[PDB]
Amino acid sequence: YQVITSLLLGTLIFCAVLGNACVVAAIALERSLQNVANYLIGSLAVTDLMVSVLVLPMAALYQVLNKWTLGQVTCDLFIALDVLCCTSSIWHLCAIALDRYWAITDPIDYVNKRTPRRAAALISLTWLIGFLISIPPMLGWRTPEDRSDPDACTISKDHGYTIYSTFGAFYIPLLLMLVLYGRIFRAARFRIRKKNERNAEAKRKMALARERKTVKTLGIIMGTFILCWLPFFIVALVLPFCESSCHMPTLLGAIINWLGYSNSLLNPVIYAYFNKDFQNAFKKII
Amino acid sequence: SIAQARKLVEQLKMEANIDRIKVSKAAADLMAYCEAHAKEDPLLTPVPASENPFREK
Amino acid sequence: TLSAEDKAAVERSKMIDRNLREDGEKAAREVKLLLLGAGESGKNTIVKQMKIIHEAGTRVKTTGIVETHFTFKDLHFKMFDVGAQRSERKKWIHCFEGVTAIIFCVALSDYDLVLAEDEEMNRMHASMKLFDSICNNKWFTDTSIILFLNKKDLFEEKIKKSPLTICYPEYAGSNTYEEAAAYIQCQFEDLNKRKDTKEIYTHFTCSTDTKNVQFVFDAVTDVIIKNNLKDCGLF
Amino acid sequence: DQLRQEAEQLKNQIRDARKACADATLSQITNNIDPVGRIQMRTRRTLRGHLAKIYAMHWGTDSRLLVSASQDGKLIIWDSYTTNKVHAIPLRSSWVMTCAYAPSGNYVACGGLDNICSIYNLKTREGNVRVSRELAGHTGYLSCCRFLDDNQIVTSSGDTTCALWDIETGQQTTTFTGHTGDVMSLSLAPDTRLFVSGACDASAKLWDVREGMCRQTFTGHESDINAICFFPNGNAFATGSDDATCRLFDLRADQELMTYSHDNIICGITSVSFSKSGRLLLAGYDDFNCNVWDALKADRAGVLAGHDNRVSCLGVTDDGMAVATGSWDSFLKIWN
Ligand SMILES: C/C=C\C/C=C\C/C=C/C/C=C/CCCC(=O)O[C@H](COC(=O)CCCCCCCCCCCCC)COP(=O)(O)O[C@H]1[C@H](O)[C@@H](O)[C@H](OP(=O)(O)O)[C@@H](O)[C@H]1O
Ligand SMILES: CC(C)CCC[C@@H](C)[C@H]1CC[C@H]2[C@@H]3CC=C4C[C@@H](OC(=O)CCC(=O)O)CC[C@]4(C)[C@H]3CC[C@]12C
Ligand SMILES: CC(C)CCC[C@@H](C)[C@H]1CC[C@H]2[C@@H]3CC=C4C[C@@H](OC(=O)CCC(=O)O)CC[C@]4(C)[C@H]3CC[C@]12C
Ligand SMILES: O=C1CC2(CCCC2)CC(=O)N1CCCCN1CCN(c2ncccn2)CC1
Repeated sequence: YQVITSLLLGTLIFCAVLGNACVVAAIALERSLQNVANYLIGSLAVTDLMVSVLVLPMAALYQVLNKWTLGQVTCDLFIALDVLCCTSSIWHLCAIALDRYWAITDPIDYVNKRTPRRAAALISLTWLIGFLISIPPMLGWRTPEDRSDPDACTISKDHGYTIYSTFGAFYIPLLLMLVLYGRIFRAARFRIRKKNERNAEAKRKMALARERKTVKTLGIIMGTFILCWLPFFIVALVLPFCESSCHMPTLLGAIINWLGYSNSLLNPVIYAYFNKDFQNAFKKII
Repeated sequence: SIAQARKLVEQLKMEANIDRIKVSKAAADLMAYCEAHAKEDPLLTPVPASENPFREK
Repeated sequence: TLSAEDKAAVERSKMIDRNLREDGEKAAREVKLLLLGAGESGKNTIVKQMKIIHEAGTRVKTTGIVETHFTFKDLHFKMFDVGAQRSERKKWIHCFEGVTAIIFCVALSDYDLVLAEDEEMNRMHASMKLFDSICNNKWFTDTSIILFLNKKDLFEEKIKKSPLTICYPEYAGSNTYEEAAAYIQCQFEDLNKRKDTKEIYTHFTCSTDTKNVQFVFDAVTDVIIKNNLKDCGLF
Repeated sequence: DQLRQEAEQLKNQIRDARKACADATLSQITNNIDPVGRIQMRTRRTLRGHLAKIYAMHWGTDSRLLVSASQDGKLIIWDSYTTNKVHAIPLRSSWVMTCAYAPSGNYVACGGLDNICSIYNLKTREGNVRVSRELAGHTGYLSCCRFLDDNQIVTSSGDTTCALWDIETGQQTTTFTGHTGDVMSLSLAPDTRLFVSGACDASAKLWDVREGMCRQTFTGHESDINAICFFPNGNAFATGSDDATCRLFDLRADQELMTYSHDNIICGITSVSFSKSGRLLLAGYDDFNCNVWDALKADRAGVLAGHDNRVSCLGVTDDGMAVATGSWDSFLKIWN
């Protein structure tokens, strides 16, 4: 029984690390993919690679064994690392959204004041937010109940820390991404909308095709983000405030946790394995 | 465009008045130059890396 | 390795590369526009209109390619006039692969006029052939064209005097500025075989001190925004 | 007028003369020659630092320093042994198609869509490269230029005319006319006395520098000629064209000797060059690759793949130790 889940988790962890490493290598060895947007996508791939090599094998070990036989200090370190890397992945999604928003709505900034320094600053702020969410449980906001059961590696369920982490890691990022991509959708629609009959019909068909394309792309991005992380953070916000009468199945909790972890697998697919530049670069490599 | 016709015909007759050798002799001279300098052609014969200045100093 | 001359050479190379990176960053902040058109197609009028108050942001006259650097709304444009390059275009057009846009200027008033090379060749037809050639090069698949239709007033006077049927025998309609101008604009628009990849921004050149540069800026910013949207996958 | 009539007669006569001299093709003569075999060239150096499509390069006579001209308004002097940028000359016009490095190494040339040949004095009292001279008079884009000596330079333009300039005086010493298309290439003879120019009329022309008149005309190509290079002997040359072929012509035989073309190549040639012995003809193509042909056999001896964009320029050192290929992907590659 544990063999099946072990091999499934191993396949997931191998696919995630392979995809993220391939994206990082393609950006590193290709000068074509060395702009600010591709730098942000590559940093997202690096973060997901860290999530796949430092968090997803230990998470799989905890899942198959149904117990954390690694120690309390290792448990705390690996919770801090998991929080840091997942928050960094989510805020890389937000940084990509913000860079896209500035590119679409500010061409003057895109031409004049947009440099790889901007990508470096966005990545630094992303990792800074990850650290600001990851460090508090190591220096406070911890309850003795987490140490009550040595055979577990659950995150801190402090109400203050629950609100802090769940909001500054997913919910504030979720509203930020929703607002930025809604504004980007408005800008894209404005740009798309703005014999003679045949030319007008062709223009209308092109406009509807572009509207469908932008709706599909934004749906892919936001739906991947939501269906990956929203159930997990809904659970992580509701459960600490519902001590009783809200028992959660172990299977459902594991499925939701690994749905959250699958964002690291899907991010290279959404942001790298879909645009034409990466596909051309990979074809030239292979 | 008649003034340029005289220049063109003069150029053509000047080109036709040159001395030409057989293609066999030209090919033989080309072969002789290729084989005489084949020993001194680093691209033809890969030079050892000891004296190759783009691989090892 | 550790010799003084080698260290000095490496330091000089590093300083040179830093200056190269600075120059490349500075040159990436400028919008490169390829100015094209016929001889008497209003290209000089457009050039003068752009460099009215904002210009340049023993040498020898070059006469090969003109550079016009002007700044509008904090955007730097370099416009390349290659009208004096009397040679084969396909041997140097690939040098302009990567310009933000091609500003193609045609005179509306040259529909009646014909080229001095031969009577049976309209100037408007020559401009149309040049536009068709440049809009469909392999080097300009994704490059948008800002189309300027210069000399609107002279064209209006000419169509008041002479009919437009001489330039377009297939054309049929009332002779007025609006209809004839729209017909010429549509004829130039229909030359775009790359309808999906590129767009043509048509403007009728006016005497206002800043509306032509405003149209160029709007077209360039639209091109940049649409290219960014294509990068994101929303266009 | 009636002149054209005898003109074509002369043409026919010329052809007949060539048909009189064509007894055994170069393929038949070199049939018994042992094949060169597969040529293994691996990228030794990768010169990085250009930020736009490189259109020209030229090796130095010391076989160590070269010059590369790119559309980022940059004329970079490269120390290929150490990949160290000796100089980075800012061009007054970023539209540069050609560059030449003087045989003495004191000067370097460039030119392009600006119809000017800029001569920069590399070696000066302050160690700073300045525009020593700006040669003007060409009415078309400067497609090629080659330093005849330290003071004279031969340049070819897009108004269908070459010109020998005296750099000190600053005006055209002689003008070579006769081409009916834009000269796109120009090769200097080893003895400095003659030079061949390939133009857009699918013809090459051998000119005498001192006399200033067309010695010979070679009409074998089907499309415009982009590249030209003397055989090291000086009695032959090779021309690459957009006909997807190179052609080896002979000065003494006044006719085409060999045709280097394969069915797998449909792209034009941007640059051709010979090895030190002349046995290898290295041609850069539009298919992103360089092909090394056996000059005596017309067989592809190798492929110098490795450039992301079109290989625009190519050159073999004077000692033949290495071949450098530039490309539109903003890199040079020293191969050896
Ligand atoms: C009912 C009516 C209507 C609805 C019904 C049907 C239609 C819609 C259904 C719902 C959609 C589901 C997902 C669709 C995805 C899809 O169609 O993908 C296309 C096909 O590519 C491949 O197949 C190839 C992709 C290969 C990916 C890698 C595979 C391996 C991944 C594992 C990694 C480890 C091993 C390498 C490619 O992309 P696309 O068509 O989706 O369109 C765009 C995409 O959405 C933008 O994101 C992208 O921008 P980016 O953000 O920079 O990436 C754009 O460039 C563009 O590609
Ligand atoms: C396995 C777990 C991680 C769940 C994964 C869910 C995704 C596979 C779903 C969630 C939201 C879906 C998207 C929601 C809405 C749209 C818009 C839709 O737009 C259209 O082109 C339809 C026509 C139109 O809008 O006019 C295309 C499908 C798409 C991208 C869907 C694609 C599939 C998505 C990304
Ligand atoms: C985003 C796309 C590519 C789909 C991603 C699929 C994953 C979200 C799936 C695939 C395999 C699944 C796993 C397969 C088996 C198990 C074992 C399962 O074990 C139990 O039933 C534990 C509870 C108990 O029985 O006591 C818990 C869920 C889990 C980890 C699953 C979690 C969700 C996973 C990782
Ligand atoms: O699988 C494990 C084992 C570890 C230790 C080794 C690897 C992980 C520890 C562990 O708890 N779990 C179960 C997962 C719980 C949820 N994860 C996802 C990320 N989370 C989050 N991200 C950002 C902000 C707030 N929360 C919290 C932790």
